[PDB]
Amino acid sequence: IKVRENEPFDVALRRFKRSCEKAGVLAEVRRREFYEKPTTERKRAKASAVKRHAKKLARENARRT
Amino acid sequence: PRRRVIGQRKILPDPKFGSELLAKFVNILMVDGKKSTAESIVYSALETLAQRSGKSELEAFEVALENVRPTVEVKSRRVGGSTYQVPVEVRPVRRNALAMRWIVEAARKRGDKSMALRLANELSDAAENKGTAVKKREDVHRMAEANKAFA
Amino acid sequence: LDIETLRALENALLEFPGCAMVISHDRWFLDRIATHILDYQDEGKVEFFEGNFTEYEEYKKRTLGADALEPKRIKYKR
Amino acid sequence: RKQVSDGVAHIHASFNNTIVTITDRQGNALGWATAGGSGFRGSRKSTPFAAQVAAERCADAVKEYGIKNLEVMVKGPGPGRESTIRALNAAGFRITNITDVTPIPHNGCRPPKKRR
RNA sequence: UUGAGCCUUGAUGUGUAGGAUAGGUGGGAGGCUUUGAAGUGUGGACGCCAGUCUGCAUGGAGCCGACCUUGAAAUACCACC
RNA sequence: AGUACGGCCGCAAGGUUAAAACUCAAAUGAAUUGACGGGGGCCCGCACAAGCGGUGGAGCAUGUGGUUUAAUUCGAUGCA
Ligand SMILES: [Mg+2]
Ligand SMILES: [Mg+2]
Repeated sequence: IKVRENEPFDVALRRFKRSCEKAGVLAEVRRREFYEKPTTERKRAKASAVKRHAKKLARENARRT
Repeated sequence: PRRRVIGQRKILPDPKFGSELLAKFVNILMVDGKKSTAESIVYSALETLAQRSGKSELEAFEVALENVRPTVEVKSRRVGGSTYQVPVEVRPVRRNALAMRWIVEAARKRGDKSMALRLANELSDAAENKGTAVKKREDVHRMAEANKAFA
Repeated sequence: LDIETLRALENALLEFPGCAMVISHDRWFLDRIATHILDYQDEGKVEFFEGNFTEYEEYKKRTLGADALEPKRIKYKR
Repeated sequence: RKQVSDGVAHIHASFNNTIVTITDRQGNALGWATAGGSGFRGSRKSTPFAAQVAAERCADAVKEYGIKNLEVMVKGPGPGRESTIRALNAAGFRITNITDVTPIPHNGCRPPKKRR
């Protein structure tokens, strides 16, 4: 959020502040989702994520580069 | 187009002046395959401009060209079902081509005398930042400035 | 004429098939209709410019001279 | 006049507009400019350029005050919430620091329904 | 905190020609400044942009009239203006 | 047709229990091959884009439709 420049920067990077959500939470609290769309959304969110790990787990792949 | 990178045709140098720059101009002014007519008009018009400018033959052509060749242009570049023209830069090769086409089109307008004079007038006005061609380059330059938001 | 009749005349001039030469001192009225500028200058030179007032000013800016002060505002009294 | 030395530049970046206000440190507005009212009314006022112009238009009309340093406060999700500090810096100002004062509720008022 | 008026104190008056921003008649002679300058450095204001008025600093005794070829004369006071 | 009628429950909205006449030769589940999507990915080509030149306006030529005719012989009817 706040950033101090010290003597020489010319380069103020608080756009590097993505550790704070800001954009991701402004884009989300800007609309009423549902009581249960987020429940469905998060279930979809990591039903896909676990599968991606169930693919990364299979690292013994064929097909000769 | 879709698949390849097409080749070039390398053009042939202008007879009277050993520059292929004027040869492409003759080709643009060409209509109906009548190249002898096209070169005859260009030679006569560029000669009667030499009496109106002072520069010999080719400098007085480039200083006209450099005035009407644009730098940026707007093209339809929709993304999300859009209807706005994104201003984009013009490659150096197209800059000469767009300049010649604008000069010839303006010369086919402004009907005053035979084609010899109409061409001769337009290059003289281009050489002094005044003609319809140099006005057209300003119209596209002004249409790109109005659209400078989109990049 | 007032602004209303001025606007009516400007519209009528725009919806004209023929051609017209209008002498005026109203820059705005001349700009809203003129397609060719015929402007007088000193030493009896009448510069002719094909285009409207926007592109006339743009041409002057393209080939301009460095100053901006016309008047002196001399006086009346004494 | 009043020769204020250290000012505060407030960037109100919305999805549809950008509003720039340079105040003093106590919140008294000196001048303001908007992307929409800076000749971009339409679909071009929601662009990072239109916010950059509004910052030039707002750096102008506060030159009467001789402001040297600027504490920048950004607020809102918007295209011009970054293309505005660059214009403020390019207008001779010395950006003292930058702060993102964007109101995030701690799960408070219910937002509107989404548009289908 | 203001608005209006009045009295004072300042500040101010680019035509052309003229040495250079010349308000009006003055009415008179030289005063001015040395109660520290004709200036240089500096800060603001006016600016018909030529420029003259200004708060300062060591240095502090020289700036204009008078001379006239301009319709007029030289901030060289207090004036009622 | 979880409808009507009758009970019971409810302030109501209605809930629950719960048919028949009549009518059809099916309705249905999963999966398959296609086709299609204002689904996604990749690729193409005068498909667009970049150009040049046309047609649609005018005269005439020619073919067609229609309409006329004693007959306007028959056939070809989106692209094809
Ligand atoms: Mg029931
Ligand atoms: Mg019942």
